[PDB]
Amino acid sequence: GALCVIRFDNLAEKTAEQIISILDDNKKTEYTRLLADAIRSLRRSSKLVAGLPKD
Repeated sequence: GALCVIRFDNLAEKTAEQIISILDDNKKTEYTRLLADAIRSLRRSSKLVAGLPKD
């Protein structure tokens, strides 16, 4: 099924549980889907963490 030539001679798990514990220690648990989407959007480059917004 291909062309041929024939010739003869862990770091994500603990950070995830940290963030889950932070969200469950407070009453902000409906913000989990949005956090997942925002981080998978941060996936693009590493220079987007220093430019996160403020209020």
